[PDB]
Amino acid sequence: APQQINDIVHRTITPLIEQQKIPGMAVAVIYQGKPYYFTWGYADIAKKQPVTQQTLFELGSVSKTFTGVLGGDAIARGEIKLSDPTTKYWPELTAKQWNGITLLHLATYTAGGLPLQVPDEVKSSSDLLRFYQNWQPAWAPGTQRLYANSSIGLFGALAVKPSGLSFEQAMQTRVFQPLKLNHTWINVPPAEEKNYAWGYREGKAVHVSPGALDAEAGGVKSTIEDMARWVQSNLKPLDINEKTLQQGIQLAQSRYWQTGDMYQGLGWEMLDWPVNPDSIINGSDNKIALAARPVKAITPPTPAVRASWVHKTGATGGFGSYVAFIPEKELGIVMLANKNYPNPARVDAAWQILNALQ
Repeated sequence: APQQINDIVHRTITPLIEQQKIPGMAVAVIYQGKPYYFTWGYADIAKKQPVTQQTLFELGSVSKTFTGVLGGDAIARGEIKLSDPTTKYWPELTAKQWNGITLLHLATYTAGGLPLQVPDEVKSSSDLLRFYQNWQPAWAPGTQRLYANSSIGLFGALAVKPSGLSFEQAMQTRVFQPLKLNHTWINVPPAEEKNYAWGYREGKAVHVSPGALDAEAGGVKSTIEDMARWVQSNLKPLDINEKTLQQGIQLAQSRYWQTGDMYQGLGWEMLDWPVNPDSIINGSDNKIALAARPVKAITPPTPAVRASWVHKTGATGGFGSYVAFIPEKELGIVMLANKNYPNPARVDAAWQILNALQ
């Protein structure tokens, strides 16, 4: 791995692992259409299994990027429009508050205060309906961003209705397979369990226990290799064979809303390049990325801006992920760890590395 990459990667990631006390970590640096991989520590501490390029990590909310891109491809197929009312794909949703709530709203956390989580109480088809019927908006549509799984998760479930496929099936056949993401899963099959890292919360081995719409909101598990390929795909969408998937990626990186220096895409979030690390570093915490924020509509949305920092953070109980890339430099990074550690740290480290390579 070229002197410039090797130097900066090892200088940056080692101290992080030590200070955050991460049991196992994998990293990919994408540099001019080539991935370079790095691994440290353990996927399973008790059985002394190392991290490899075949270790599966829980992506958590980095899964929203796949959801955003699958929705994007549904639009490009002319199956859905972001401008369509939610009501058109869930007619039972009759309550008056849903009238001007569009698929765009759902996809971008701007429906008017949909809650962060679907209640654990929700278990059936009709349970979930009651939940969305009885939800009471704090705000009119398209005025405030509140980060929410109940919002983009519903977008996920609806965006695949006209196909007739289940969400997992649509994701597998329209996104995973065409991009050769052969070790990326919503449900990990028994054959891959040996590669499935344990996450660590308070020194305890844990795996995520999905409730309603977690598949759509945070249920993807992937390897460092498939994640680099996913980053490559997002960096250069026009090199992609399947026409709608190519469009779908581009649509996921369009800028629909602005809040501060941040622009909301489908799943992805973007800033203008070059950026102030401090602008990103303090745009993620338990009270920053999970805050109510007024948005300005971008009228009409800017299509994918090559001069951007495109990124997403994600976590589960036992895991912590980060992905970032800059299309104009053919550069990006993925960071997968089996401990949920502080977002600012993740961004700090990603920043150090890509800045020096660019």
